Amino acid sequence: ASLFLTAANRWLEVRMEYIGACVVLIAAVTSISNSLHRELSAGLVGLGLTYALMVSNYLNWMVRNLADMELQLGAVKRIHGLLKTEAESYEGLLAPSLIPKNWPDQGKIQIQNLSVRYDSSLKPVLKHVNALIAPGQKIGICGRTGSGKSSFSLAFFRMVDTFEGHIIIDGIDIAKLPLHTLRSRLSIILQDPVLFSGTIRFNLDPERKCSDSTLWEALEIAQLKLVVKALPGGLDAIITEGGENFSQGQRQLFCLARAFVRKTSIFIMDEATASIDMATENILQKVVMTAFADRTVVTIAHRVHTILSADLVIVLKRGAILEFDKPEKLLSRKDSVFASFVRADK
Amino acid sequence: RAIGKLPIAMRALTNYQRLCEAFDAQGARAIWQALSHAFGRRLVLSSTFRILADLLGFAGPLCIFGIVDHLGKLGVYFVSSQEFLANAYVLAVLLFLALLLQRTFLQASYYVAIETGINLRGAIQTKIYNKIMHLSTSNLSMGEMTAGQICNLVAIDTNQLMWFFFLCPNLWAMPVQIIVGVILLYYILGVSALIGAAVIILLAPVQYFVATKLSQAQRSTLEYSNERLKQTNEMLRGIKLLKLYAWENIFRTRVETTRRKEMTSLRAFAIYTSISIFMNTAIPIAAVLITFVGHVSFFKEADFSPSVAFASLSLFHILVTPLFLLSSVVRSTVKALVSVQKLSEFLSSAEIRDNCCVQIMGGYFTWTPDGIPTLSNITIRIPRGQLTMIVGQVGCGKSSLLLAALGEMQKVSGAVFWSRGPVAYASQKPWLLNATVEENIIFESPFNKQRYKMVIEACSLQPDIDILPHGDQTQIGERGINLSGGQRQRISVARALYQHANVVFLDDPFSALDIHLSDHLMQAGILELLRDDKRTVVLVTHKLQYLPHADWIIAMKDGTIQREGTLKDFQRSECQLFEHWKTLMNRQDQELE
Amino acid sequence: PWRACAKYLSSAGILLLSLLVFSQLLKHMVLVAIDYWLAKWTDSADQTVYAMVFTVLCSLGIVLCLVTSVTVEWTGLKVAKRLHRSLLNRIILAPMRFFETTPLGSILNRFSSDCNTIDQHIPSTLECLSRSTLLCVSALAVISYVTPVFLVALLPLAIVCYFIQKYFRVASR
Ligand SMILES: Nc1ncnc2c1ncn2[C@@H]1O[C@H](COP(=O)(O)OP(=O)(O)OP(=O)(O)O)[C@@H](O)[C@H]1O
Ligand SMILES: Nc1ncnc2c1ncn2[C@@H]1O[C@H](COP(=O)(O)OP(=O)(O)O)[C@@H](O)[C@H]1O
Ligand SMILES: [Mg+2]
Ligand SMILES: [Mg+2]
Repeated sequence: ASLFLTAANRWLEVRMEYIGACVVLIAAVTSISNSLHRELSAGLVGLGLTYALMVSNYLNWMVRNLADMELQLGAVKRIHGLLKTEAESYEGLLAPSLIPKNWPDQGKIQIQNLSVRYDSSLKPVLKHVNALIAPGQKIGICGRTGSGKSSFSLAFFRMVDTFEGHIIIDGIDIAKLPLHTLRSRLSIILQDPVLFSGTIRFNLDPERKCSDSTLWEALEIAQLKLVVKALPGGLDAIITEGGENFSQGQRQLFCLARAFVRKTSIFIMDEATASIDMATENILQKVVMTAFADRTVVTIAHRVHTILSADLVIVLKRGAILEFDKPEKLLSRKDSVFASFVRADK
Repeated sequence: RAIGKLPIAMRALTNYQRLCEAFDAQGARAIWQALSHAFGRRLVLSSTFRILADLLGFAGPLCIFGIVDHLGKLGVYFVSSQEFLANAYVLAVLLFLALLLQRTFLQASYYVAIETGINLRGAIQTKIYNKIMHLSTSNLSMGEMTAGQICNLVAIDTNQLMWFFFLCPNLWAMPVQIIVGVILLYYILGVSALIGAAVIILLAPVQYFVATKLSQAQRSTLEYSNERLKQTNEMLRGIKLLKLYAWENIFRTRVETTRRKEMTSLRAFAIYTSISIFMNTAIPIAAVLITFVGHVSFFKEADFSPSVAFASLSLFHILVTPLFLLSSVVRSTVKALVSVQKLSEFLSSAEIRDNCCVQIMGGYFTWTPDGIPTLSNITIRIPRGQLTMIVGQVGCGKSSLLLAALGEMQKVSGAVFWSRGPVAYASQKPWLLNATVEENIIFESPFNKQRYKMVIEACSLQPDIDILPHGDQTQIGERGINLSGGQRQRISVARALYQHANVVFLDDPFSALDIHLSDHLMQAGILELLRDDKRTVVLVTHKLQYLPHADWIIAMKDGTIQREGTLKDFQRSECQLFEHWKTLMNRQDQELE
Repeated sequence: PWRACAKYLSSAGILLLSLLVFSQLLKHMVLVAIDYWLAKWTDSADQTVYAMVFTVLCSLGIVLCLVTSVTVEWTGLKVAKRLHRSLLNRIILAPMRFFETTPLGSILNRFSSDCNTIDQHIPSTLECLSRSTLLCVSALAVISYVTPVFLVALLPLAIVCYFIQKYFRVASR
C-alpha cells in the first residue's frame, strides 16, 4: 500500500509537471509572437521566460505541499477530536471552608439505599443496600466474582455512576465534595498492581513530603524492609517500567507500602492479598490490624480465613447485602453464604 | 484485496537476505557499509537519473541567452548551425523538449529512491524482528530499554532512516548542481561572475556550523521526547491509580517539566533552522546583488544585455531551487545518524545462548550479568505426566524456576536435560493477543471444536462469554474492549489447557479468581483434562489447600529449594514446614494426605 | 478547508497570523518588483538610479526573508507550546469510563505521532507551501502583465488541472 501510494503520487506529479511544461511552451510561443510583430522590448519577454520557468519549477511543490498539508492537518483533526471530550466535573457543590481541616477524624460511614451503575445505559450492578459503620468497626466484604465487590470499593470515591443514595461519611455529603479533597484523604489499594518507573522514594511519595522514618516504618509494617535493605541501593534504587524489576507479590507489597504512607481514617482495600502467600499474608494482617487500631479498615476478602477475625462481615451476592452480621453468628447459622464460603475453603 | 501482492524483487526475505548477506562481508559503520553494499546499486541508478536530470534543466538559461539575444537583433537551401540556434521558435520548442525529459527523469529519480527506502523499511523491520525474537528478557526488565522504546524505534527511527533514503540522491547532486552552474555562469559573464561569490563558496563553514548546532539540538530533542513518551506511557497506563490517589497534578507537573525541557531544545532548533533558511534564501539574492552591481561597477562593461541578465537571473534561480531543500536535508541526515546509532545500540544487546522430563541439576540461575545468583544451588526431579506444585513465600524463585527451564535466565553453572520442546505456559501477568476471543484461545492450533467447547466448560468461560456483545468474536485487548482481569487470567490459562504441548507450566491462576471458580478450575480442567491424558502440569500457586492434590511438592525459600518429593516425603523428613502448613491451612485435626 | 486549520489559526493567534500573511505577500511582490526593475534597468537604450534603489530593494528583501523566517518558526513553536499543554490538562481530567471504552494505543498515538507531526513536520511543510504557492501565484501575476494573450489559454489548463486534482484526490484519499 505504500508503493501504490508512491506510484499514484508520482503519477500526479508527472501530469502536473507535464502541464507546467505546456505552460512553458504556450507562454514562450506567445511571448515571442507577442514581440516579433509588435514591440515589447525583450526585458518583459525574458521576465516572462524566467517566471514561466518558476511556474514549471514550483507547481509540483505547491500540489505536493498542499496534499502533505492535508495529511498533516489530519493530526490536528485527531487532536481536536480528542480535545473536546468529557470532563469529570471536579468541583463539588459545597464550599471548601465548610469541610474541616481535620475532615477524616472518625469514620461514621452511613450507607442508605445505594444502587450504582457504570454509565446511563447499563444494568445496575448493585442492588439497594444499606449499612451503618462505626469508627472502630473493621468490616470486611465477601462474595463471588462479579457480584459488586470491587465496585463497592470504587463507589466511595464517586468512580462509578452512583445515580442515587446516602453514602455520607461524618455528616458531610460525599456528592457535595471537591474531588481532590475526597480522593486525597481516603486511600484505596487495587488488586492489579500498578507501579511507576523511577525510584522507591518517589514511588511511595511523589511529593517528597513525608519523612524517611515514615517510609522505613511503612516498609516495616508491610514486611518489605529486609527485602529493600538487602538490595544494593538500600533506598532510592531503581524500579523499572511496570515494576518488572521485582516480583508480582513485591509489586502488590509496594502497593501496600504506598497505601501506608498516607495515614488514613478510611483505609479501604480491594483483594490485595491475591498474589501474596498465606504465610506473609497472615503475618501482614496481624500487623496492620494492630498497628491501625483507630482507623477504620475495610477489606475485600480473597481468603476468608483472613476475613474471619473482623468486626462484622458483609456478604455481597449479586449486588445486594445478603448478610450483615457477626462472623460467629453467620458461622453458627450453618446455612449461610459466609459459612458455605468458609466451608468450601477449609 | 485486488491491489494484489508485490513482486519477488521487493519481498521481505528477498531483501533482508541481501542485508544479512551484506553482514558477512567481513558498530554503526558496519551497518552503513552493509547498506552501501546492499542498496547502493539502485541508489546510483537514482543518482544517475538525478544527474541526467538538471543538466537538461540547464537549457532554461541557455535558451534565454539564445532568444533574447536573437530578439534584440546549396547556398540558397541549407541552414547552418549558428543560424539554426539563433531563432526563437526552434529554441522554444527545444525548451519544451528539454523540460519534458528532465521532469520525467526527476520523477523517475524520486521513484527509485522511495522504492529503495521501502525495501530498506522491509529489510530493517525483518532484521528488527529477528533481533527481538532472540532478545533476553533482562534487557526489558533489568534497566536498559523499554517496550515503548522498542516499538517506538520501528515507528519513528525506521521511518527516519527511510525518510533519509527518500532524499539520499539529492545530496549527491549537490556537488554537480553548483559546479556546472558555476561553469555555465563563467561562460556567460566571465570574470564578473565569480564576484557573485556568496554562492560559489556558500560559506559552507557556516552551513556545517548550523548543521552541528542542529545536531546539538537534535540529540537532546530525541532524548527528551523519549523521556516524555516514557512518562506519558506510565501515566496513561496508571491513570486509574493516579486519579484515585489524586496524584494527577504531581505527575502532570513532572510531564510538564519534561515538556518544557524538550521545548527549550525546540526553541534552539527552530531558531537555528530559521537562521539556516534565512542564510539559504538570502545568499542568492545577495549573489545577484554583488554580481549585478559588480558587473556595472568595478568591472568595465562587456555587453550587459537583457539576454545575459535574464540568463544569469534564471541561472541563479535554477542554482537556488534545489538549495531551498537543504535545511530539511540536514535535519533528515542528522535524524538518520541518531537513528542508526540507536539502531546499532539495539542489535548489539544481550541475547539467549525414565520417569522424568526436566533435569535441572546444580544450576545457578541469575537475572543479572553482574549480580549475585538469584536462583541458588537447586536440583529438580520433576516427573512426567503428574501434577507438581511449587510453593513458597514472596520472592523465593517461584517464577524464576519456571523461567529457568525455558532458558530465559543466565545459566552460570549446572545443566538442564529436557524431555527443548513446546511448553504450555500461562504467565503471572496474563497476556492478550489483540484479536477475537476464540483466536486468543486457539493461538494458531487446529480448531478442535469439541476440545474448544470442552475447555470453555472446563474453566467456566460460558457465563462470561454470554455477556460479551459478540461472544467469541469480540475484539479484546489493548485495541478494542477492556476486560476485568478475572476473565483475563482465566482467558490466559484457558489457552494453556489447550495447545497439545504436553508440558504445562501453569503459573499462578488463582490470584484474580475466587474460591468457587478456583475449585472449578481445580476439579475440571486441572485433574480432569490435564491428567486425562498424560500431561505434565507444573502448577505453582499460593493456594495451599490444593497440596492434597499433588504428586510432587517443591518447597521454595530465598532462592534455593528445601526439598523435592511427595507429601508423605514432606511428612517424613522435614516436619517443620509440614507443621507450618498444618497451621496455615487451619487443618490441625485432619491430615494432609 | 477543514476545522483543523481553523483550530490551527485560532491556536496560533491573530497577532502572528497577521504577521504571517503581510510579510510573505509583500516579500513576493517586491521580488516581482526587483525582477521588473531588472527588466527596466536593461532597457537602457537615469544613470545608477536603476542601481541604488535596486540595492536597497534587495536588502529589504533580505530582511523580509528574515521576518518571514522568524514568523514561521514562531508560529510553529507557539502552536507546539499551546496545543500540547492543553491536550494534556484536558485529557488528565477525563472520567474513568472514557479510559475504559477507548483503546490506550489511540491516546498514546495522539501524544506521540501527532505531537511529532504538529511540532516539527508541519511548519517546514507550511513554509514550503506558502513560499511555493506564493511564488507560483506571483509568477502568474508576472505573466499577465507582460502578455494578455495568456488569459484565454490559462482557463482550460486550470480546468484540466482542477479536474485531474479531483480525479486524483478521491483515489489518493
Ligand atoms: N524480571 C526480573 N528481573 C530481575 N529480577 C527479578 C525479576 N523477576 C524477579 N526478580 C527477582 O527474583 C526474585 C524471585 O522472583 P520471581 O520471578 O520468582 O517471582 P515470584 O517469587 O514467583 O513471585 P510471587 O512469589 O509473587 O509469585 C525476586 O526477589 C526478584 O527480586
Ligand atoms: N468498566 C465497566 N463497565 C461496566 N461494568 C463493569 C465495569 N467494570 C466492572 N463492571 C461490572 O461490575 C461487576 C462487579 O465487578 P467487580 O466489583 O469488579 O468484581 P466482583 O465480580 O468480584 O464483584 C461485574 O459483574 C462487571 O460486570
Ligand atoms: Mg471486583
Ligand atoms: Mg511470581
